[PDB]
Amino acid sequence: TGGIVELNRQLGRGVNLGNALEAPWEGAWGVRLEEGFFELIREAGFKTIRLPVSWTHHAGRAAPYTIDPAFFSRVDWAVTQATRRGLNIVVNVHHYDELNANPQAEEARYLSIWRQIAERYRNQPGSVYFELLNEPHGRFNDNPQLWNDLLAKALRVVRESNPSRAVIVGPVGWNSLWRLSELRLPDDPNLIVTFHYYDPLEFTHQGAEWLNPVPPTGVVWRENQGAFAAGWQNWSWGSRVGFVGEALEITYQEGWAGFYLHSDAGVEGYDRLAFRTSAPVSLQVSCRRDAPAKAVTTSGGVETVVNLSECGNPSRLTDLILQNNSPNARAAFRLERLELRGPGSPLALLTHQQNAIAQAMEFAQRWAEQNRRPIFVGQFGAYEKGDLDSRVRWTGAVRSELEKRNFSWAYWEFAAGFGIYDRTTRQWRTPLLKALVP
Repeated sequence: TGGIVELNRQLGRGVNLGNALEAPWEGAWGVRLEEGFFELIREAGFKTIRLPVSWTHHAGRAAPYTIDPAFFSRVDWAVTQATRRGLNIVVNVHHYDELNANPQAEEARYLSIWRQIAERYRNQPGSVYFELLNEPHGRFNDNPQLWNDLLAKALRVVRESNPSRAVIVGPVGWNSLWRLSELRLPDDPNLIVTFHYYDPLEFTHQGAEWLNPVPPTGVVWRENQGAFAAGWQNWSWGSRVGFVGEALEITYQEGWAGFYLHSDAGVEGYDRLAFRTSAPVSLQVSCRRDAPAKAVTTSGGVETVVNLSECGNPSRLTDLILQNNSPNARAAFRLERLELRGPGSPLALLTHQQNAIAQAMEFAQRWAEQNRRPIFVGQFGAYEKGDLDSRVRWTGAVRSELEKRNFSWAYWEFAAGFGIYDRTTRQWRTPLLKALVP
């Protein structure tokens, strides 16, 4: 055949049947599967269903951890409805609180679950894909090597009965592309690498009721909006930090407040930090956590440059802090420029939203090309609390960059809160669907 590259290409455009079998039981989170869903998805031009399945509530707590035959039968049914409509289907292990909380303790039960799944579907055609663990987090975030070791063990279990089926594997940080460099894979030739994409979280998860506190809404997304460079998260504290038009406004609202960008990936090869403020600002500059900061005072409209060796001297720059050098709050100012400099080409930390999407997909593609692995972006979507035009813009921009890079993908999700199909009106949410299938 064509190998794993062709299997990934055949994944093509896909959609998640979410809020369904990955809840503790089907319908617990609002979506019960129906046969007509598969037909609608096929008719809308998707080639693939991703089927999130949380198995732990359906398996014995004691060895041999047998999965409920009725639940297994429901997964059988979904596999059948996909296949009979000419769709691919990705079967995963999705939510698994116990495993993320204690990988070592829960390992045997998880591996038994995978052995049951792999043996049960061993004779399915190449249109059926396995996905070892959705979004590893918890202890896996603390020690990524736990996930590297576990995924290798689970892969060996799967390969005992499925010697060549495509197996989808992602990094920790909830399948964050920024943690790809911590992922380590065995030399198995039939692996597809996955990441999920929700940047910027302030927009895609605005109004998320599952968080405490609930993030604010009314966040708009536009290609030309200001943004931080891809992968630099706003970890600021004690401050109002935000783009207003072309300007990054910083209000230090308390003593020692900090403007703080953090990257899970980090960067190498820079030796200086350059920035410019609209007013003279007295700062503590730090580019390495728990390292000594350097005191600097800028002047309005005039660039200041600081050698990284003098404010923490990191080898891999992951944390960048401009801290209010004062026990009191400070009036708002504009950060007009912020860029890293080195022997090579500078890194502008301030950019625009569209370019941030492109930068993220370029980073993933560089990883995938270096490691010679195909890429499937198994989840991306913007929550319904955002205004629809912004969601359409974001969704189409993301899908476009994905396909420009020949990433296969699966939108989150078919129905419910990220949904593209309105089950009440029994109609597609047309502009969002068109963002995915133009």
